[PDB]
Amino acid sequence: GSVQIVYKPVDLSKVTSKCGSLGNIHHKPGGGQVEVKSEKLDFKDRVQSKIGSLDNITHVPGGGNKKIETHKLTFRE
Amino acid sequence: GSVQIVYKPVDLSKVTSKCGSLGNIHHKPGGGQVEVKSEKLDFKDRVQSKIGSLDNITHVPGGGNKKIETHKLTFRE
Amino acid sequence: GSVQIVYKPVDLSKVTSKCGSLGNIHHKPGGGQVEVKSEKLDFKDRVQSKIGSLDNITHVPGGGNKKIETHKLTFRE
Amino acid sequence: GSVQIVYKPVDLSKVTSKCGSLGNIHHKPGGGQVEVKSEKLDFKDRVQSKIGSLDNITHVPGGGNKKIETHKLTFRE
Amino acid sequence: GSVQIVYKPVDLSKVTSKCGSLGNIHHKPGGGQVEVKSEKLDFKDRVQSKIGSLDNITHVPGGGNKKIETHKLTFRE
Amino acid sequence: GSVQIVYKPVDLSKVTSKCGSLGNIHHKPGGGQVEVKSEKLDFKDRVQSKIGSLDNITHVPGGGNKKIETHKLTFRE
Repeated sequence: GSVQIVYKPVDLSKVTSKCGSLGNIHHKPGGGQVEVKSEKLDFKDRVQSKIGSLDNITHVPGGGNKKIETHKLTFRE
Repeated sequence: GSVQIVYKPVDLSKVTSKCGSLGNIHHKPGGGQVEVKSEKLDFKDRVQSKIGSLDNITHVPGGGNKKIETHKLTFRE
Repeated sequence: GSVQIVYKPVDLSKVTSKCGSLGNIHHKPGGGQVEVKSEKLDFKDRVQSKIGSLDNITHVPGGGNKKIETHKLTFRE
Repeated sequence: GSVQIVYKPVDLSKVTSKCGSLGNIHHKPGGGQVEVKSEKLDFKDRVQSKIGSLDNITHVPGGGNKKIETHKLTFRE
Repeated sequence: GSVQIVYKPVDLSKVTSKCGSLGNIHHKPGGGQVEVKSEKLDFKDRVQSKIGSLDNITHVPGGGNKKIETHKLTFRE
Repeated sequence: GSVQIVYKPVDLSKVTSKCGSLGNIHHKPGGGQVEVKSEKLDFKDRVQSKIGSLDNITHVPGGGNKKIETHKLTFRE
C-alpha cells in the first residue's frame, strides 16, 4: 500500500506598481478627548488589545505591494 | 492499493497598476469625544480588541496591489 | 484499487488598472461624541471587537487591485 | 507500506514598485487628551496591550513592498 | 433768566448672592479644526476683532454680581 | 442770567457675595488645529485684534463682584 505525493506548485506571478509622481499630501488631525473607566481587566492566551487610544497615522508607501502565500502539506497515518 | 497525488498548480498572474500622478490629498479631521465605562473585562484565546479609540489614518500607497494565495494539501489514512 | 489524482490549474489572469491622474481629494470630518456603558465584558476563541470608536480613514491607493486565490486539496481514506 | 513525499515548490515571483518622485507630505496632528482608569490589570500567555496612548506615525517607505511565505510540512505516523 | 438744577439721586441698592457650596464642575472640550482665508484685511476707528479662534473658557465666580450705573448731566446754552 | 448746578449723587450700594465652599473644578480641553492665511493686514486708530488663536482660560474668582460707575458732567456756553 504505497503513497506517492508530489507538490510542485509553480508561481511566476508579479505584483507590480508604477507611479510617476506621488505627493502633496496633508494630514491635519484636529485633536480629541478620550476617557475609559474600568474596574478589572483580565487577559490570557494571545490577546491583542488597545484601550483609550488617540492615534494618527500617515502611511505613504511609494511601493505598497504585498503578497502572502502559505503552503501547508499535512500527512497523517 | 496505491495512491498517486500530483499537485502542479501554475500561476502566471499579474496584479498591476499604473498611475501617472497621485496626490493633492487632504485629511483634516475635526476632533471628537469618546467615553467608555466598564466594570469587568475578560478575554481569552486569540481576542483582538479596541476600546475607546479616536484614530485617524491616511494611507496613500502609490502601489496598493495585494495578492493572497493559500495552498493546503491534507492527507489522512 | 488505485487512486490517481492530478491537480494542474493554470492561471494567466491579470488584474490591472490604469489611471492618468488621481487626486484633489479632501476628507474633512466634523467631529463627534460617542459613549458606551458596560457592566461585564467577556470574550473567547478568536473574537475581534471594537467598542466606543470614533475613527476616520482616507485610503487613496493609486493601485488598489487585489486578488485572492485559495487551493484546497483534501484526501480521506 | 512505503511513503514517498516530494515538496518542490518553485517561486519566480516579483513584488515590485517604481515611483518617479515621492514627497511633499505633511503630518500636523493637533493634540489630544486621553484618560484611563483601572483598579486591577492582569495579563498572561502572550498578551500584547496598549493602554492610554496618544501616538502619531508618519511612514513614507519609498519601497513598501512586502512578501510573506510560509511552508509547513507536517508528518505523523 | 435763572437756571437752578439739582441732581440728588440716592441709591441704597444691594446686588447680593448667597450660595452654600459651588462646585463639581467639568469642562472637557473635544477639540476642533478652524481655517480662515483672506486676501486683504483693513480696520480703523475702534474695531475689535477675532479671526480664526478656537477657545475655551471656564468661569466659576463664587461671586458673579455686577452693577453698572451711569450718570450723565449735560448742559448747553 | 445766573446758572446754579448741584450734583450731589449719594451711593450706599453694596455688591456682595457669600459662598461657603467653591471648588472641585476641572478644565480639560482636548486640543485643536487653527490655520489663518492673509495677504495684507492693515490697522489704525485703536484697533484690538486676535488672529489665529487657540486659547484656554479658567477663571475661578471666589469674589467676582464688579461695579462700574461713570459720572460725566458737561457744560457748554
